[PDB]
Amino acid sequence: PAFRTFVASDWGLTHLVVHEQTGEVYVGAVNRIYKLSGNLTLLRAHVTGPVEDNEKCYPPPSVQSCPHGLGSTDNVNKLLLLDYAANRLLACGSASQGICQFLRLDDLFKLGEPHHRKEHYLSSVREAGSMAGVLIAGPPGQGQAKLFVGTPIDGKSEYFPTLSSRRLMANEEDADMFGFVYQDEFVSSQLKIPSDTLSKFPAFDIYYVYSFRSEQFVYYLTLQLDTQLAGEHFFTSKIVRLCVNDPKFYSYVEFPIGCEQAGVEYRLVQDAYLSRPGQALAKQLGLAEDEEVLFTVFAQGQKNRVKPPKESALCLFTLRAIKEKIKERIQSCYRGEGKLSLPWLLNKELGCINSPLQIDDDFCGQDFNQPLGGTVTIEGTPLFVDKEDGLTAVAAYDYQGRTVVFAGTRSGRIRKILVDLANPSGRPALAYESVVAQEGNPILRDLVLSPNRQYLYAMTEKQVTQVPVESCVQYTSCELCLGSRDPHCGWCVLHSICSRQDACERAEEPQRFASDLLQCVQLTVQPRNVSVTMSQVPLVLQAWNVPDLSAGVNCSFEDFTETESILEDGRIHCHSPSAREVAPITQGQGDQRVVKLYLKSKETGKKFASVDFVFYNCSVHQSCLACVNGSFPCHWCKYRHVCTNNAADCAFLEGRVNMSEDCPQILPSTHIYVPVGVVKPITLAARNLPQPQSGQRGYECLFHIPGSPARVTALRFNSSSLQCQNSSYSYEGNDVSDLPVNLSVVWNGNFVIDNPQNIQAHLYKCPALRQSCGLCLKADPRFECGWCVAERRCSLRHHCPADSPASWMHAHHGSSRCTDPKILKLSPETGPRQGGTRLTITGENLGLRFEDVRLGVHVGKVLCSPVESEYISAEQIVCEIGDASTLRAHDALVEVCVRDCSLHYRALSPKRFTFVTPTFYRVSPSRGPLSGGTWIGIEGSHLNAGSDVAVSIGGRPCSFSWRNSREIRCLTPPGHTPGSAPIVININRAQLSNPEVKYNYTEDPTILRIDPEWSINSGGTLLTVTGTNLATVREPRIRAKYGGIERENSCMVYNDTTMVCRAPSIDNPKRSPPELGERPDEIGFIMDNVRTLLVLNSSSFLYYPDPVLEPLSSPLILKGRNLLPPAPGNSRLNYTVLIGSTPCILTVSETQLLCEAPNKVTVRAGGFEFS
Ligand SMILES: *[C@@H]1O[C@H](CO)[C@@H](O[C@@H]2O[C@H](CO)[C@@H](O[C@@H]3O[C@H](CO[C@H]4O[C@H](CO[C@H]5O[C@H](CO)[C@@H](O)[C@H](O)[C@@H]5O)[C@@H](O)[C@H](O[C@H]5O[C@H](CO)[C@@H](O)[C@H](O)[C@@H]5O)[C@@H]4O)[C@@H](O)[C@H](O[C@H]4O[C@H](CO)[C@@H](O)[C@H](O)[C@@H]4O)[C@@H]3O)[C@H](O)[C@H]2NC(C)=O)[C@H](O)[C@H]1NC(C)=O
Ligand SMILES: *[C@@H]1O[C@H](CO)[C@@H](O[C@@H]2O[C@H](CO)[C@@H](O[C@@H]3O[C@H](CO[C@H]4O[C@H](CO[C@H]5O[C@H](CO)[C@@H](O)[C@H](O)[C@@H]5O)[C@@H](O)[C@H](O[C@H]5O[C@H](CO)[C@@H](O)[C@H](O)[C@@H]5O)[C@@H]4O)[C@@H](O)[C@H](O[C@H]4O[C@H](CO)[C@@H](O)[C@H](O)[C@@H]4O)[C@@H]3O)[C@H](O)[C@H]2NC(C)=O)[C@H](O)[C@H]1NC(C)=O
Ligand SMILES: *[C@H]1O[C@H](CO)[C@@H](O[C@@H]2O[C@H](CO)[C@@H](O[C@@H]3O[C@H](CO[C@H]4O[C@H](CO[C@H]5O[C@H](CO)[C@@H](O)[C@H](O)[C@@H]5O)[C@@H](O)[C@H](O[C@H]5O[C@H](CO)[C@@H](O)[C@H](O)[C@@H]5O)[C@@H]4O)[C@@H](O)[C@H](O[C@H]4O[C@H](CO)[C@@H](O)[C@H](O)[C@@H]4O)[C@@H]3O)[C@H](O)[C@H]2NC(C)=O)[C@H](O)[C@H]1NC(C)=O
Ligand SMILES: *[C@@H]1O[C@H](CO)[C@@H](O[C@@H]2O[C@H](CO)[C@@H](O[C@@H]3O[C@H](CO[C@H]4O[C@H](CO)[C@@H](O)[C@H](O[C@H]5O[C@H](CO)[C@@H](O)[C@H](O)[C@@H]5O)[C@@H]4O)[C@@H](O)[C@H](O[C@H]4O[C@H](CO)[C@@H](O)[C@H](O)[C@@H]4O)[C@@H]3O)[C@H](O)[C@H]2NC(C)=O)[C@H](O)[C@H]1NC(C)=O
Ligand SMILES: *[C@@H]1O[C@H](CO)[C@@H](O[C@@H]2O[C@H](CO)[C@@H](O[C@@H]3O[C@H](CO[C@H]4O[C@H](CO)[C@@H](O)[C@H](O[C@H]5O[C@H](CO)[C@@H](O)[C@H](O)[C@@H]5O)[C@@H]4O)[C@@H](O)[C@H](O[C@H]4O[C@H](CO)[C@@H](O)[C@H](O)[C@@H]4O)[C@@H]3O)[C@H](O)[C@H]2NC(C)=O)[C@H](O)[C@H]1NC(C)=O
Ligand SMILES: *[C@@H]1O[C@H](CO)[C@@H](O[C@@H]2O[C@H](CO)[C@@H](O[C@@H]3O[C@H](CO)[C@@H](O)[C@H](O[C@H]4O[C@H](CO)[C@@H](O)[C@H](O)[C@@H]4O)[C@@H]3O)[C@H](O)[C@H]2NC(C)=O)[C@H](O)[C@H]1NC(C)=O
Ligand SMILES: *[C@@H]1O[C@H](CO)[C@@H](O[C@@H]2O[C@H](CO)[C@@H](O[C@@H]3O[C@H](CO)[C@@H](O)[C@H](O[C@H]4O[C@H](CO)[C@@H](O)[C@H](O)[C@@H]4O)[C@@H]3O)[C@H](O)[C@H]2NC(C)=O)[C@H](O)[C@H]1NC(C)=O
Ligand SMILES: *[C@@H]1O[C@H](CO)[C@@H](O[C@@H]2O[C@H](CO)[C@@H](O[C@@H]3O[C@H](CO)[C@@H](O)[C@H](O)[C@@H]3O)[C@H](O)[C@H]2NC(C)=O)[C@H](O)[C@H]1NC(C)=O
Ligand SMILES: *[C@@H]1O[C@H](CO)[C@@H](O)[C@H](O)[C@H]1NC(C)=O
Repeated sequence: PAFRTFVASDWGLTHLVVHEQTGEVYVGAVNRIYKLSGNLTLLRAHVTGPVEDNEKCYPPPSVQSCPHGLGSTDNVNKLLLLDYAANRLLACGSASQGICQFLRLDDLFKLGEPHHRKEHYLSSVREAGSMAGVLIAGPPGQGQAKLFVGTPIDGKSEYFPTLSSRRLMANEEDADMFGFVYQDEFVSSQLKIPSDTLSKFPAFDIYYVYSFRSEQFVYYLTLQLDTQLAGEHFFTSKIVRLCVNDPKFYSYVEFPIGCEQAGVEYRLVQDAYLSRPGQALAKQLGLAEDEEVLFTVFAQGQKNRVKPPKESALCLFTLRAIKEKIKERIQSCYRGEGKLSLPWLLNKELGCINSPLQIDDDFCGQDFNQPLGGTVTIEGTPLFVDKEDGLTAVAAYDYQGRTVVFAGTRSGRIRKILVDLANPSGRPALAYESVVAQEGNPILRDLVLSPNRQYLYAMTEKQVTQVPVESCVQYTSCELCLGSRDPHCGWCVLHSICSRQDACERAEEPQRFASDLLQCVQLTVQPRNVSVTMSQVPLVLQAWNVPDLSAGVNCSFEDFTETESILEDGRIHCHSPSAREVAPITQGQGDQRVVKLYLKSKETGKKFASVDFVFYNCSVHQSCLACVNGSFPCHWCKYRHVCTNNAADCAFLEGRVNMSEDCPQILPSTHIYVPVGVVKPITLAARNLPQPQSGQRGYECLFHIPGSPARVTALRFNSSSLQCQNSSYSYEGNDVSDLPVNLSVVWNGNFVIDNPQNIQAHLYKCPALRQSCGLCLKADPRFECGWCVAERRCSLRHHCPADSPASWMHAHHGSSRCTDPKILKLSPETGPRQGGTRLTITGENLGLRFEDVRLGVHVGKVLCSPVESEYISAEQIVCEIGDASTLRAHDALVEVCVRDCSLHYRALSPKRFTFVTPTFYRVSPSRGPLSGGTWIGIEGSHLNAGSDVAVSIGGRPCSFSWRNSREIRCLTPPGHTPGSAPIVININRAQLSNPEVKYNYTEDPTILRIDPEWSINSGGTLLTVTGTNLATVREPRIRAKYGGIERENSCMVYNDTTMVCRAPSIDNPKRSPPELGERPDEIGFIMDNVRTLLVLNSSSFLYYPDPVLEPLSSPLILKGRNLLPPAPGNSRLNYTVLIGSTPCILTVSETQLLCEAPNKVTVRAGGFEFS
């Protein structure tokens, strides 16, 4: 399927609304207002735009001449409101001091556009969506239609009211339009900004986000400025209310609003949506049917209303609960308690006047204690929190009780949330996510469900998108359908599709529609496994949770065949396909084919229920073991040497194998030893070896040697023993002494007998791997291979002459001392005098038992105790050296005495082991942060000695890296308390100290300010960073996370407080920063192990896009977009235009580059380059 869509050809869009009768969609935009069909085809386009004008001008040029220069500017649709009563559309713009338009409902015919009087002007403000309001009407002749409307003011306090109650006459040409409901010289149905409050706080302003009529009132969710929170701008999100029938404006109330999630504040409204909850949420939230509810979206903190944070939270307010907070607050001021507390309105705080009254929800305000504020900020019930992708918009609706919530994202995605706090579940769960403008066009607050409530029109900066509330057809299986949980979806069993109740034909009937996973179709077949050779087999089918199929059913194994079935009891009876049909499937897939046997219903003609059905083919098994000891019923024919399902297909009666133990198989004996180049027979045992029959040859042994494969014919003595005949074997290499070889026993040329234990023949050569007595007697007693004195080499008795009765020596049981031990080399060459070192000696002709080498090892005089486990016989001894403090020598040769220190049986090391006492004198940072993670460089002498090393700062262990004669490098642990700390290094049994060389733990550095608060996509600009203890980190660097990519860059420390840093590149071909600017996912600094500095919560650092540049005595002029960003303060890019190597003196402008040239051209700005 494809998502129905309307694209914004030229400009940005601002507002959308749906006509409750027609389903026509009206769309407010900059310079345009469109009418669209339900499926988003363009129906009519109104030009409202580019108008010659100027914001500074009061009454706009039409009425009076203005001395300020005029220019063609864009007219932003600020507001849009459906007036069904007068068959039209209020289409309120800007850029004319905010004059309002009336477009006729069905053709967009301008009925009127009043702009003579001062009330016809709404606000200079050119910002979209900072305005809102509601249209409310009575019948013609009675109290006429009124408009309640909030807008920002931009400091034009005396020109416009922020909130107003205005008149809507039936004639659009009538001059009375947008006049106040009741005007007096004392009090008018409007609320102005006081001049005193603008003098005190310079640019205070009220931005109106959402607005709705409820019962008899009118609410507004608003954003205001710092007035008890001159300084900087911080915003407070509040609710406002009025009685509809209060011309005096005395009912005004104003409570701060937000919500908290695990100690994180969310105080900035982005959107809201009044709705119903339906039976579900209502009940367990404790409400009556017609009781209302308010879904909202808030961003984290109270910072940057112009560009809020990603961190966003969807909260909830029951209107009964806000009504109680307002009633509770009024029944409180009418007790005379405290002040009114409304900073921006009343600068000098007037007091609450006590009085006896019946305080009701019907209370519409009175003369004294007047317009009043709120102290207790109203907290909301949180539902879902996005941390990587900011929520932007919301809607909700009642579906068959269950409450579905819709949530726009900064990405251009919509979430479909069942709110389940009042529902059984642990917390409200996301059901589904969907895509609109994937590239990252944010969704806008104006997000309306259709009248039929089948779709949801989702608006972006650049496109409207008809997203269906229900799209269950994406669900392929009963198990996934009812698994998604998004409540519109059910499994329409007989159609085998997923959709709503009203879409499944005959759903009302028994078992025809499934709503809980337990209703899903469950199927089983009695003969699950059927052989390829069988045909038309009777199968019984048990199925549960299925409607009456007396309509008829067919069995289809897949889209290959289809057999008719008859019904009896609670079971279905159909037949397997014919052999003629079965094999066309199984051909190719060999061993077996699992196939999804369906049921095709006669009523629908769609497959719905399935099972795993197995088609097994015995024949493809090419050994007895696979055939019988497999998973299936298969018979093996000893004599034909073929696997098949039919007993009769076997050679004859006494050659059928049905049991795995009766297989023709080779049994193991104690290992098959085969010397190279020696004539030997190889007797084998086995079981049930076949008597070769008519036209069948005898047995052979085939040896799979990569060098040479030998074919030797054999004799089968009985059903249980074989023997390959006298022959010699070889391999070409002399590289490995012991080579195990795969052997296959064949008869009649190609019939290979089964080898389960996979018995091998070991071809051994008397050593091509061992030129030392110790190595030979080390190897198997099986080989018979032994060491022969005279030759100075090792071979069997067979291959070595007996000149003496004891000239050939073999390790009898290992009780064989071995001559002329030799040491090749030993590791650690140096060691500490205290000992404890593990000496690692590697020789060639050592002793064959441990208990003879133990006590034999010595380092000069020093007794060395050898280790059992780490000792590899006659190749290697691992030995632990004892205390060498008392030794006079500085270095000594190593000695091994095999068992006795006999004159021929002693070895002495070619180079000698050295004793030292390592010392240290300096550390190369002597200071570091308390969190630790500092790269320490301990300088000294003999530091590479011994085996183990352990460095302890304050008793706590250092993470070791590498060791040297002169240096030890390790990474510091966290310190307990800041200040001087002892450094203890222990090498084996030597523990060396120095109280003159200490390590000073410092208080963790802090980051305060980065100065410019921005950079470009490729980075590379200077950043003037300030903080504390910055000299205590030697190599600090900046870190930034943009999208799925993390990047780093260098810093240069100057003071303990100052640092210059080069901004990190975020160059991503997936995302590019917008012209407006964008915060990174994360920004911080890498400073050792101080991890709180890796991620900066309070940071407002922005990233702008890299410059766009156009290629091919008079000066150089280089044109292009994005040359200068809208940045705070002075701070701009240090551009340098160069020619081969020579820089020029240039003046930089927003679209052009004014270099100067005397007549290969490169432009640089930070880490950016272009030609
Ligand atoms: C269940 O599975 C079985 C087995 O997997 C399968 O039966 C196979 O059916 C296909 C037909 O599509 C056969 O494949 C074709 O074979 C053509 C020639 O067959 C000759 O060679 C056979 C192979 O001998 C090998 O196997 C034996 C024993 O393991 C081994 O000792 C040998 O060394 C050798 O490797 C041989 O079995 C066969 O003799 C059969 O037929 C006679 C007469 O009916 C019967 O008496 C025997 O008992 C025996 O069953 C015969 O001599 C060949 O033309 C063709 O090859 C061409 O096409 C391919 C692919 O395009 C090209 O790559 C190639 O270059 C050729 O141009 C093709 O391979 C296959 O031989 C059957 N398998 C067997 C064991 O016979 C069925 O799908 C399933 N059974 C059912 C009932 O559905
Ligand atoms: C051809 O088929 C055969 C036979 O089916 C198959 O044989 C396997 O051989 C390996 C050896 O390589 C066996 O591994 C051994 O396991 C020994 C313990 O066996 C007991 O426990 C088994 C596992 O118990 C779990 O699973 C079962 C069933 O799922 C469950 O009931 C239990 O609760 C538990 O979760 C169990 O399978 C087994 O029961 C078998 O035998 C009985 C009696 O015949 C029969 O009733 C069952 O039907 C079933 O076949 C039994 O209860 C373990 O002790 C052993 O290690 C020792 O023995 C060796 C040799 O004696 C010593 O050298 C060694 O030092 C140890 O002392 C070994 O690890 C494996 O269990 C066999 N598998 C089966 C299914 O029987 C081959 O794999 C097949 N070969 C080929 C080439 O296809
Ligand atoms: C440790 O070392 C560091 C430096 O390594 C040091 O930090 C600087 O210290 C020096 C003095 O030693 C200060 O420089 C003085 O600035 C005086 C005027 O200040 C104005 O101009 C500043 C510099 O402009 C440069 O940088 C900007 C931005 O990068 C750039 O656009 C320009 O092109 C230009 O190159 C400017 O930063 C500063 O703005 C500060 O103040 C505002 C508002 O209060 C604040 O919001 C900012 O955050 C910012 O801090 C301001 O506009 C100037 O008069 C003075 O010149 C005298 O001294 C020189 C040399 O001794 C004499 O030759 C001359 O006759 C003058 O008497 C000098 O240039 C600089 O302000 C510090 N930097 C910062 C960021 O604070 C630490 O102080 C050192 N610690 C010590 C000394 O213990
Ligand atoms: C291929 O397709 C076939 C479909 O027919 C599948 O065969 C079925 O396998 C399952 C197990 O894999 C069997 O369930 C078991 O049933 C036994 C009781 O068996 C007795 O009753 C059977 C039905 O009433 C009957 O068919 C049996 O008779 C057979 O055996 C005789 C003698 O060998 C033979 O002559 C006949 O021809 C029959 O073949 C027999 O009297 C039951 O004891 C099992 O429970 C045990 O195991 C479980 C799990 O470990 C354990 O929890 C219990 O405690 C208990 O120990 C088990 O339920 C089923 O009976 C088979 N159906 C038939 C018709 O034989 C087969 O699975 C498919 N093959 C593969 C590889 O998938
Ligand atoms: C281990 O590491 C710690 C931390 O690095 C060391 O402590 C630091 O010592 C340095 C020496 O280089 C100090 O700098 C000097 O500060 C003194 C005056 O110190 C006073 O002022 C400080 C800054 O305003 C202030 O932080 C101090 O207060 C601390 O102590 C109290 C009480 O214990 C505590 O309650 C506080 O919380 C503070 O922690 C203190 O009142 C000054 O004389 C020096 O000035 C010289 O240099 C300047 C500039 O060049 C020059 O103009 C002058 O003429 C003069 O020559 C110098 O600034 C630093 O303040 C200490 N930092 C911390 C965090 O304590 C500690 O010494 C190390 N141990 C060892 C054994 O070396
Ligand atoms: C404007 O939007 C409207 C709806 O808001 C829309 O017109 C509708 O199109 C649908 C199909 O997209 C039509 O619904 C049909 O109703 C008839 C019964 O009269 C059925 O026969 C149709 O069934 C067919 O289609 C099924 C699903 O694809 C098939 O399974 C089946 O085999 C049939 O072929 C179908 O349910 C309907 O006619 C109108 N709606 C109304 C109220 O008339 C249209 O897409 C948009 N039009 C424009 C000009 O933009
Ligand atoms: C449920 O199962 C039943 C029985 O298993 C099954 O009945 C089948 O119906 C089709 C007709 O749709 C029969 O096929 C016909 O057979 C004649 C010969 O007698 C053929 O000449 C025809 O084949 C032509 O048409 C085909 C399809 O267009 C072409 O592929 C082909 O090239 C020919 O031109 C004709 O289709 C078939 O014989 C029976 N099946 C059996 C096993 O007899 C039916 O499909 C199912 N019932 C229902 C109501 O769906
Ligand atoms: C000597 O014989 C050995 C053992 O028989 C051979 O090594 C291994 O042979 C087995 C066959 O039993 C291979 O195992 C296979 O594994 C896959 C797993 O995906 C499985 O699907 C197959 O059914 C099969 O069991 C295994 O690949 C193979 N080992 C290696 C490393 O390839 C060996 O090939 C023989 N030596 C020589 C030199 O041929
Ligand atoms: C060869 O084998 C036969 C029979 O096993 C035996 O008599 C003879 O000793 C063997 N010959 C040699 C040279 O090993």
